[PDB]
Amino acid sequence: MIQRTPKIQVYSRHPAENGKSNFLNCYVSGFHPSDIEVDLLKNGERIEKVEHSDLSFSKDWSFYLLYYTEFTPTEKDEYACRVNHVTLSQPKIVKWDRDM
Amino acid sequence: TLACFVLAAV
Amino acid sequence: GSHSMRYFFTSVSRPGRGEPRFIAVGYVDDTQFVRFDSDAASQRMEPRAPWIEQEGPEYWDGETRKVKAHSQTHRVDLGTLRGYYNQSEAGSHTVQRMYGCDVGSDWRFLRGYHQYAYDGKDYIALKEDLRSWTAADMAAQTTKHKWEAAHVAEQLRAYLEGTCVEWLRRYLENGKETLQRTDAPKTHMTHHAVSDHEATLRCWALSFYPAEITLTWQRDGEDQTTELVETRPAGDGTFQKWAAVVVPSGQEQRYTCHVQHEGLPKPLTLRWE
Repeated sequence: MIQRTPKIQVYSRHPAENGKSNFLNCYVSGFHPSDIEVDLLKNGERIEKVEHSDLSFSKDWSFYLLYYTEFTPTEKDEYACRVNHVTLSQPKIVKWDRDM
Repeated sequence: TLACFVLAAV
Repeated sequence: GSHSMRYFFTSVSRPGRGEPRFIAVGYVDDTQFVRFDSDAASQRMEPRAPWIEQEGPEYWDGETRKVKAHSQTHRVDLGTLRGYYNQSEAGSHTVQRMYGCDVGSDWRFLRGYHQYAYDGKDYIALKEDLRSWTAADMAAQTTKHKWEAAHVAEQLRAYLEGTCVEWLRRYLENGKETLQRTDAPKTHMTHHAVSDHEATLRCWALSFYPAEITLTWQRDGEDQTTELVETRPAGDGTFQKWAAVVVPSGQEQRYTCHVQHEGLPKPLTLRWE
C-alpha cells in the first residue's frame, strides 16, 4: 500500500462575477484509498446540497473527484473547501480564491 | 459497451 | 485526432459497513458517458451524457447485465485476494480494473489494455500483444496461471481489437457535436504583487477541450525554471489550467506566456501589457 494524500483545488466553474450565479468547485485527486470527506464551507458553516462526480482513477491508480454546488459570488462572502482523508493528520482547509 | 464475456476470477 | 474508450472499475470491501462497493465509469476521450453504483437506487447502468441517452432499452438492459456480472467477479476476487495475502476479513481493501482501446487519427485500432490493481499497487496486466500477462508479484503468478489456462487473453483481445473499437467509432458519431469538438482555450493574464520585491504572473486557460494542453513561461524568449497546476475539470465538460511565475518587480515585460492547444490554429503568446 502506497497511501496517497489528496491534492486540492478550490475554484469556480466560470470566472467569478459578483451577482452572477456560478458553481463552486472542489477538485480532490491523487489520493488512495477512495474513502474521502469533502465539504464546501460558506463563511464557516458547511453547505447543504453538494453534488460530486462519479469515482474514477488515474494511471497510477490514484483517485479523483469533483464536488460542486450552485453559489452566487459576493464580497465579502468567504468560501473554502474542507477535506478529510485517512492520510491526513487533520482536516485540510483551502480557502477559495477567485483572485487566482 | 462493456466486455461481453464472463471475466475469469483471480 | 486520436481517440479512446476507457472503463474504470472500483471494488471496495468495507467490514462493518455492509456488502462490497462496486463502481464503474465509462469514458470516451475526456468525456464520461456511463456509470454504475452498487449503492445507487436504480441498480442499472446509467447515462452520464446527453448523447448516450438516445440509446434504447436493448442497450441499457445489456450493459446492466454485464456490469452486474463484472460486479460479481470482483465480489469473489475480494475474498480470493484476502486468501493469497493471508489477510483477515477486518481490514478494508480496494480492487481496480481498467480496460479500453485506442484509435489513431484514421480511427483504426492502435492499442488495447487490461490493467488490474490491488490496494493501489499493480497486480496483473495484459501485455501490448494482447496475448500474454505481466504479474506484479508471486500472488499474481497464480492468477496468471489460471488466466492462461482459461485463455482469457484471446477473449479480451477479441473485445479490444473489435467490439471496443467499433463502439468507440459509433459513439463518436452519435456524439459528434460533443466528442468530435475542440474548444479553444479562453486566455488572460493576471498580475498580483505578493511581496515588495516579487510579484506573481499567472497565465490562465479556461473552457478548453480536450484536456491536453501545454503552458510555458519564457524570460527574454528562454524557457523557465514555475508553478504548473494539474489540469482541472470545470464541471461543464471543459477544462481549466494555469501556470505561474514569480518575477521581480519592473521586469514584467521580460516574461511571455505560451499556450498551445489543438483548438488553436497556432500557439498564443501572452504578455503582461
